[PDB]
Amino acid sequence: NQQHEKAIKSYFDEAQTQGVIIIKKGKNISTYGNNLTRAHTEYVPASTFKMLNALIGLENHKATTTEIFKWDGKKRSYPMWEKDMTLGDAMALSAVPVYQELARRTGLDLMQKEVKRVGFGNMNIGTQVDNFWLVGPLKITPIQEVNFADDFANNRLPFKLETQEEVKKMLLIKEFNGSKIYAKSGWGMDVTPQVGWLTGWVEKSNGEKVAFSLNIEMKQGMPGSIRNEITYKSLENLGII
Repeated sequence: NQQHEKAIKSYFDEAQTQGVIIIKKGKNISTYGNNLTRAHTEYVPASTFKMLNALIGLENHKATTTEIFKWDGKKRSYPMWEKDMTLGDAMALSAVPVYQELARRTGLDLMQKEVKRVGFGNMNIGTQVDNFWLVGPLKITPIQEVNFADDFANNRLPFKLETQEEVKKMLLIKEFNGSKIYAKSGWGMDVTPQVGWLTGWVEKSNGEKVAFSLNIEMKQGMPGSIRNEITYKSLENLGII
């Protein structure tokens, strides 16, 4: 344990920021990093919330996986997003306007009841249905995120199995020789300090799943790819990949 703890701490120190990565193997949770107090600190979920937004919208018949969300011509933050696309396309791009459209279909009352029912973070979505995961009031700790990811990996979230499978398919980001990474990034740019997330699980070819949640402070000039770099170095050190 001491050797893994020192090595994983060193990956955050090398990144010149403060962070944790939580690992869930079976019944056991482990916390690593260079500022362990982050593990029980609440942060906005940022785009990690897209996982739950998608589950809620599909379960309640507000969308399907083949539906095309049309661009309405309004200016978006990235020209790439100014196109028609599916929920899965938008998941991979973190295209917030598509997920705002979905959230508005669900509506405030149903969204709040669902977030409370799932027990996600502090469970408060407030009164602004289309930005609550970006700026608050909804906040969640890294340990809460890893437990969400662990449930999702094992089809234990309180949604139909088919709904969980549909959203899982939107989250494949990488494969290492038979080991697949299902994860969602987040970057809260409208809070201070900024928060970076990568939450998901490793799915091994034998069916085993290991959930993880990386949480870091994003610094000025720091690349988004640092989230993946720290995560993969940590998973490799632990022998998970």
